[PDB]
Amino acid sequence: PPAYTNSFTRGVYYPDKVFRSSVLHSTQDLFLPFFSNVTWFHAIRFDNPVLPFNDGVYFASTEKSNI
Amino acid sequence: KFNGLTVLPPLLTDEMIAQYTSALLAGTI
Amino acid sequence: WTAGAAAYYVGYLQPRTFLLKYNENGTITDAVDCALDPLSETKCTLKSFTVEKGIYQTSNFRVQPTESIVRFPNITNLCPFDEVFNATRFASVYAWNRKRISNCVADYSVLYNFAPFFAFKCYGVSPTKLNDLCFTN
Amino acid sequence: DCTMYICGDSTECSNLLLQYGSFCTQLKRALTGIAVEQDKNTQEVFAQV
Amino acid sequence: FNFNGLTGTGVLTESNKKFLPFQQFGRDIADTTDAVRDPQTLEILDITPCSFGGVSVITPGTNTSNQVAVLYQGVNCTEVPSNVFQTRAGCLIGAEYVNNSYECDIPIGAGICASYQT
Amino acid sequence: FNFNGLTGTGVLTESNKKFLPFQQFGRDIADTTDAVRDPQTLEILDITP
Amino acid sequence: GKIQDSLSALGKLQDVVNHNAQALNTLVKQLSSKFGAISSVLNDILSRLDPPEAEVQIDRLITGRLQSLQTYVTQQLIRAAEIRASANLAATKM
Amino acid sequence: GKIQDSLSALGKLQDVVNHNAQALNTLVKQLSSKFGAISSVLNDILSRLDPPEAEVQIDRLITGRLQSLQTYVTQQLIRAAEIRASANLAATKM
Amino acid sequence: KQIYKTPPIKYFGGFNFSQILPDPSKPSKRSPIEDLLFNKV
Ligand SMILES: *[C@@H]1O[C@H](CO)[C@@H](O[C@@H]2O[C@H](CO)[C@@H](O)[C@H](O)[C@H]2NC(C)=O)[C@H](O)[C@H]1NC(C)=O
Ligand SMILES: *[C@@H]1O[C@H](CO)[C@@H](O[C@@H]2O[C@H](CO)[C@@H](O)[C@H](O)[C@H]2NC(C)=O)[C@H](O)[C@H]1NC(C)=O
Ligand SMILES: *[C@@H]1O[C@H](CO)[C@@H](O[C@@H]2O[C@H](CO)[C@@H](O)[C@H](O)[C@H]2NC(C)=O)[C@H](O)[C@H]1NC(C)=O
Ligand SMILES: *[C@@H]1O[C@H](CO)[C@@H](O[C@@H]2O[C@H](CO)[C@@H](O)[C@H](O)[C@H]2NC(C)=O)[C@H](O)[C@H]1NC(C)=O
Ligand SMILES: *[C@@H]1O[C@H](CO)[C@@H](O)[C@H](O)[C@H]1NC(C)=O
Ligand SMILES: *[C@@H]1O[C@H](CO)[C@@H](O)[C@H](O)[C@H]1NC(C)=O
Ligand SMILES: *[C@@H]1O[C@H](CO)[C@@H](O)[C@H](O)[C@H]1NC(C)=O
Ligand SMILES: *[C@@H]1O[C@H](CO)[C@@H](O)[C@H](O)[C@H]1NC(C)=O
Ligand SMILES: *[C@@H]1O[C@H](CO)[C@@H](O)[C@H](O)[C@H]1NC(C)=O
Repeated sequence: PPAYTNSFTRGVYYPDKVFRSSVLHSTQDLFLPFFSNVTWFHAIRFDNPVLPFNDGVYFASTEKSNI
Repeated sequence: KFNGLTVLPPLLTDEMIAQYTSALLAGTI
Repeated sequence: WTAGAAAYYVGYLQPRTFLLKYNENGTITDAVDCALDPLSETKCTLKSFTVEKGIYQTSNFRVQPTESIVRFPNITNLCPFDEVFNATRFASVYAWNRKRISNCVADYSVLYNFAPFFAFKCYGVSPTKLNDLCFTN
Repeated sequence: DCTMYICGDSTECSNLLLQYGSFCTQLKRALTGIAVEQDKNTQEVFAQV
Repeated sequence: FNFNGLTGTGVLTESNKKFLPFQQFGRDIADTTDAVRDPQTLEILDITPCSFGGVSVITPGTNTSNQVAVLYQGVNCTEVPSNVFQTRAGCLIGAEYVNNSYECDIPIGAGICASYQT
Repeated sequence: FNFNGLTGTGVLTESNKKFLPFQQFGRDIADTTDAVRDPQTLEILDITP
Repeated sequence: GKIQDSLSALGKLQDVVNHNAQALNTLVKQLSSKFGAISSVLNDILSRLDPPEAEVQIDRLITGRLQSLQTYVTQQLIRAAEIRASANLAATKM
Repeated sequence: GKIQDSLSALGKLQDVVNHNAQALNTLVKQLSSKFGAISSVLNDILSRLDPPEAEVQIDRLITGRLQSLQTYVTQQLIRAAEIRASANLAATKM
Repeated sequence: KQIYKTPPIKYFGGFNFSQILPDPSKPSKRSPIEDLLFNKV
């Protein structure tokens, strides 16, 4: 079964290797959309799926061990 | 209307303009 | 065999327009997604973070083609292309063979099943998009 | 509508039109500038009471 | 739609035009197709445009509020996709229309305005 | 000058800007290069006209 | 009372309507100009031609129609200055 | 004395500054446009292309940026007529 | 044609014009109101 989580303002990355001062820059690129539904997998019994890609992947994780 | 062309309405209707004109007439007379 | 407790969050990227705000030190502190609701779209249209009062002719709109019909020809025979592509003898180039093609349904599947095709050059059209146009003569 | 006048529906065109710098936005802004003044013209002639 | 070569988009409706048996489609003034004849059923159909117009956002400023209302210029409120009001200037969504009168605040057009009134 | 691909002309001077370790050069408002980082020595230099 | 007889004049008001109607009728008609393109309609090209070839064609139809918009907007600014000067005279007489 | 309180208005003066600043910011930004050429830099063209073809690519960029200058100068003339009409009104009131 | 100056006394039957006349204690010699006018643009 699936389990979703609202990602509020996540996955905003630096688009290019250019320094910019106090400037509002309007870019157009592959971004994860704001206030979206990311999928909250567990894979723990052991079941990790083979997911598509389709245009990039934002991948967050919260693990104090090394798994 | 046409291929991306549009006409916007005026802010003041022509009734409202008539009310400005009648006020100028009533003030003056 | 035995593990702990994993959990990972997967989301997918989409082509979007953002408005990023770089502060003095070159770091990003805030961003506005120009397709969310309406005030962030207005802030990305103005290229500002303060919007004073008034109507701001932001984007635009236009309903979308729901479904899709395709009323085409009636049917007819097939116009045999193998008359011109499989004749026993071709005329020489000084008196070249000419043929007008009458109305039919023109399957170009055939005409592809012939040869390794040393030259296949369309000019006003493209061969990948040949099965949708409908020429008169 | 600059995009609908030039391209017109097509979407392969939109990526090509984004090349021509901001020639598009400037146009829209000038046209709207002629939109704010036209209402002020009327207020100044009639709204004197 | 595609009518034997004519590629386009729009709403198909019963027409009242009369084509000459040899004509397939008609065009209007300004040279745009406005009627076709179905190749299969031989009936004349008008093509009307799919609704459109600009979209503007009315905002008091983020230092006052984050609410907003949207006016769809000469769009009927039934063909857009609370407070929905139909005016001769388009469809107004997100503001309630009252019969009182105040001083212009944020001009909406054709005699109407709006403000952050309690 | 040419800084790893950036071709231009101008006077090189010591800067006081701070680039993020992943950034090579900066641009000013109006989108023109105004500072670079020397690929060999890794120092930030302003470019004045 | 004689004023109505002289009316039942306003050519200066009809000219404003005519000038804008003519610019909008011309702006639309300029879309049927191959401008040096196989076809003058977009979709046909972008749908009866490959994806790298259609580039050239549409690029040829974009510059021409973009010039049309620049002509249109420049004239509206020059003509709006004239109606503005007239509105200033009317306000002064008022 | 109440006049200072109403000040401590001048939007008509800030608009003049804004309009010119916006035309100068746009004029510079229009240099980063390819206009359908292989690149937007007249040196890079040569670095990776022969003269016979580089003359064509540079001629496209020249035409595009020359159009930018014509747009800029035409608007300055139309806008200078408006400030001139304002200076005439101010001189008349003086 | 000529550059006129006011008399030292600067007392015109009461009317007090100090807010529109130049301020002698300034490098620029602007009036108090002119100083505000150049601080807004
Ligand atoms: C081109 O013509 C030849 C002969 O005119 C066709 O060969 C015939 O093919 C059928 C079915 O494959 C056989 O039953 C006949 O015996 C063949 N005839 C001969 C003389 O060999 C061939 O099929 C034609 N090709 C096309 C694409 O029409
Ligand atoms: C196209 O072919 C169809 C037959 O496949 C023709 O069909 C019939 O049309 C009449 C007239 O409306 C109907 O009453 C019949 O019911 C249809 N037949 C069937 C089986 O449905 C049609 O007229 C042809 N049209 C053209 C332009 O050729
Ligand atoms: C690239 O190599 C050069 C070798 O000359 C490095 O320059 C030296 O860097 C060390 C470390 O700070 C200094 O002590 C030397 O004085 C430098 N040499 C000279 C001639 O000034 C340079 O740092 C290297 N760059 C990178 C990014 O590794
Ligand atoms: C003219 O008006 C100014 C104020 O606009 C007067 O100057 C102020 O006078 C009050 C006392 O009445 C003082 O408290 C203020 O400090 C003064 N201001 C300054 C800047 O000095 C001035 O006295 C008036 N002139 C006359 C002749 O009455
Ligand atoms: C996320 O999922 C819930 C339930 O499936 C849905 O109500 C919500 O609209 C989704 N969020 C978005 C942004 O679509
Ligand atoms: C980052 O910016 C702050 C001011 O917002 C400044 O005090 C600080 O020194 C800056 N950091 C660096 C490394 O320059
Ligand atoms: C804007 O916000 C500031 C506080 O950050 C406040 O002092 C000011 O009154 C606000 N302006 C308006 C118009 O509300
Ligand atoms: C919108 O359509 C309805 C019928 O569905 C009609 O009653 C109404 O008058 C229309 N509104 C406008 C503004 O034309
Ligand atoms: C406003 O008054 C009209 C009659 O003039 C009435 O028909 C209408 O319902 C009123 N609107 C509201 C919101 O009460």
